[PDB]
Amino acid sequence: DIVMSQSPSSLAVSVGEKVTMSCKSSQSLLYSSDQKNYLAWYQQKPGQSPKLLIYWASTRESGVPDRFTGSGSGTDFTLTISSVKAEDLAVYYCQQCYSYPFTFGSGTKLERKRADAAPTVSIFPPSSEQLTSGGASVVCFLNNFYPKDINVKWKIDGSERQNGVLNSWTDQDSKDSTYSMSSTLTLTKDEYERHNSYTCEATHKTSTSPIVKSFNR
Amino acid sequence: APGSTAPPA
Amino acid sequence: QVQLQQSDAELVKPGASVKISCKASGYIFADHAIHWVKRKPEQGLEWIGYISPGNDDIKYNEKFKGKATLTADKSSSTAYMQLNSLTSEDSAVYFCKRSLPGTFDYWGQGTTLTVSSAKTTPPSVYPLAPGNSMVTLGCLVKGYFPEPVTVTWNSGSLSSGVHTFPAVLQSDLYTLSSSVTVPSSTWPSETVTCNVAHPASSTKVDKKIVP
Ligand SMILES: *[C@H]1O[C@H](CO)[C@H](O)[C@H](O)[C@H]1NC(C)=O
Ligand SMILES: *[C@H]1O[C@H](CO)[C@H](O)[C@H](O)[C@H]1NC(C)=O
Repeated sequence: DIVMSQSPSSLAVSVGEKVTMSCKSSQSLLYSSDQKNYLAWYQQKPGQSPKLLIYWASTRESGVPDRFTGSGSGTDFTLTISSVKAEDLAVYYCQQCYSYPFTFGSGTKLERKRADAAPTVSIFPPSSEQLTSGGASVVCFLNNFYPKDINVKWKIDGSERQNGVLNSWTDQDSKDSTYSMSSTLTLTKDEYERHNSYTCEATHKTSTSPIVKSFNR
Repeated sequence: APGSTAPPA
Repeated sequence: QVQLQQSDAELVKPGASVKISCKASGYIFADHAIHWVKRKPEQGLEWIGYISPGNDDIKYNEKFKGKATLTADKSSSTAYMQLNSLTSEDSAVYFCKRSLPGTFDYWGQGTTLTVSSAKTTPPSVYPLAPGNSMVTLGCLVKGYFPEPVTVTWNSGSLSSGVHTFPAVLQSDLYTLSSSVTVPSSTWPSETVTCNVAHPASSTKVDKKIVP
C-alpha cells in the first residue's frame, strides 16, 4: 500500500503571504507511459465536502483560483498558495491515484497568524445544584490566547492533580484569531469536600510565570 | 484497461 | 445540475448495520463509478471502494472486505454502502463521490454516522458563578446524547465574549461548558441566563446564573 506523508500537521500562516505545503509518497507516482504523476490535492473546510484543487500533480481543476499551484514529481510534491486568503484557511490533503487502494496524507491545517495574547483565566467552584446531586465539577477557562500552545496544571491543597481532568480546545476564533480552552476537574461531592484549596495554573509563552487562579471552599 | 478509466498501476 | 444526494444522518447501537444511499442526478448514472470515502475526526480521509454501475465492477479496500457491501440500483440512479458490526471506530462522515480525481470529480454532501450505546438524553445544566472591570460566568452542560447542543446567553443578545467548548465524552454521554464575559457593573445587578437547546430531545434549558 502506498503510504502518503504530509508535513507539517498544521501551520500558522500570514494572510497575504505565500504558503508551501509538502507531501511525500513511499513509492514513485510517476507513470512512465504517459509521464504523469498520479497525485491529487484536496481542500476541506469544516462541514463541507472535499474539493479537488490539483490533479496530475500540477493540473488545476476547473473553478480553482490561480493562487493555487501544484508541483513536484516522483515521491516529492508541493502545494503552494500565493497570497493566502482567509477563505483558504482549511485542511489540505494529498491523495495518490496511482494504484489501489487509494491512500491520502494525514493533512495540513492552515491557521491564521496574529499577535501573541495572554489567556484570561477564571476558575469556578461546583454549583450548589451539582453538589446536591452528588457531583463536583471544578471548571477553569483559559480564554482568548495566542499562540495555541498552553499547559494547564491543577493543584488541590497545594498538591498537583492529574486524574479526573478533562480538557477541551476551541478551533481558532474566526473574528480575533485566538484560541480558548476549558479544563474541568470532575470529583464526587465527597472527594471535593475532603479538600479546601483548588488551583488552576496556566503556562503560556506570553509569560515566564504561570497565571494562577484559585478558591477555597 | 487502458480502455475504461482506472489507475495506471 | 450534477448532484449526489446522500441519505440523512444515522445514529445506531454497536453491532448494528447501516445502509447509506447516494442518489445521482443531472448526468447518466452508468457513465461514472461511485467511490466511498470515510472522513473520521483525526483520521483524515480513507478510501473504502467503488462500484461502477455501468459494468457492475466493484472494488474494495482490503480493510473493508467483509465489513462493507457496495450495491447500485440503476433504475433509481442510486448507489448504496452497507456497513456491518458497527463500532465507535465506524463513527464518521461518509462521502460518495464520482469518478477518479480529474474533470468528473464530484462529491455528495456526506452522511454522519454515530455509533453509540447511549440513549437520547437531555442535558443537565449547572450555573457557574465565581467563588476587574469584566467578570466571567459560565454554564456546565452535562450528560446529554447525542450531539449537538447550542448555548446562547440572554437569548443571543449577550453575543460577545462567549466561548462554547467542544463537548467531551464521559460514560457514553457528552459534557461541555460555555463561558460569557460581561461588565462587572452589569452583574449581578442584571440577570444573566444561559440558554441551552438540545434538538434531539426537543429540550430547552434556561439557567439563571445566581451569585
Ligand atoms: C470501466 O472499467 C474500469 C475497470 O477497468 C472501471 O470499472 C470504470 O469505472 C469503468 N468505466 C465506466 C464508465 O463504467
Ligand atoms: C474513470 O473516469 C471515467 C469518466 O471519464 C468514469 O468516471 C470511470 O468510472 C472512472 N473510473 C473509476 C474507476 O472511477
